[PDB]
Amino acid sequence: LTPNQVNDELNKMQAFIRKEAEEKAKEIQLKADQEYEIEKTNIVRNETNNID
Amino acid sequence: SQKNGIATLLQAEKEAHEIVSKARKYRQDKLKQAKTDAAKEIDSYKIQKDKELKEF
Amino acid sequence: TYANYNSAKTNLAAAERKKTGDLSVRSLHDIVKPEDFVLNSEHLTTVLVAVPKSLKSDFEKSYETLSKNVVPASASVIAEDAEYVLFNVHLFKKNVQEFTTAAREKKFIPREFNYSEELIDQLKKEHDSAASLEQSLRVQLVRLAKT
Repeated sequence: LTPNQVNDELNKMQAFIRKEAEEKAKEIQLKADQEYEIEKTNIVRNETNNID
Repeated sequence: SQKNGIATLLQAEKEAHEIVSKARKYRQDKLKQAKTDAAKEIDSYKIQKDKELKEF
Repeated sequence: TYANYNSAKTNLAAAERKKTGDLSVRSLHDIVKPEDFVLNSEHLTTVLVAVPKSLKSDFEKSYETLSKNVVPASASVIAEDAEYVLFNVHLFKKNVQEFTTAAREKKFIPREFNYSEELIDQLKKEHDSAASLEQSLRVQLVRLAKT
């Protein structure tokens, strides 16, 4: 159509992509932190069992 | 053309990728530090048990 | 030898049958598609062209239209042809479903080509390779058959 709808085409797609990327990065960081905590607990349990 | 929009989107994606890599590295460093702390705690527990054995 | 020459000639004819853009056959060998600003996107690669039923340079303008949200792509392009309307549109795989929807919601069916530099160069040189195969088949088989 016409380029007169710049308000939803010039930057709306960019904002949506940036929001999706930021959400994915935040979710990945949170999941990595949770997995790191779980693995740390497991390693602590294993090391404590070996030392015991 | 929307060269400004293209450049903004590309820079935003690059910054997001860099932030994701930094967050992954920070999580890995936290896991490594927690593993080191767990090993130190296990060694301290073993040392306390050895001190208890020496006291015995 | 005659069969090889005929096969090389058929290959050259098939290579030349590809219309240079503005139609279902692209001009990636000698067009501005791989070198356009659509080459790489933020998280995808932009590739789109059409044979518009309205006017030439329509796919360049259509990206500037509301379709720019139908795929996170935006880029300048120099694609035109008077006889058959030629242009290039912008569409990114980050909205691959929506990008395909934007490519299909028009008078032209989806039409895109490989913008990778190595693939573009290989495709461009494939025609030269077919022509060289025909020329070498001629040079060899003609002398061999004269003998």
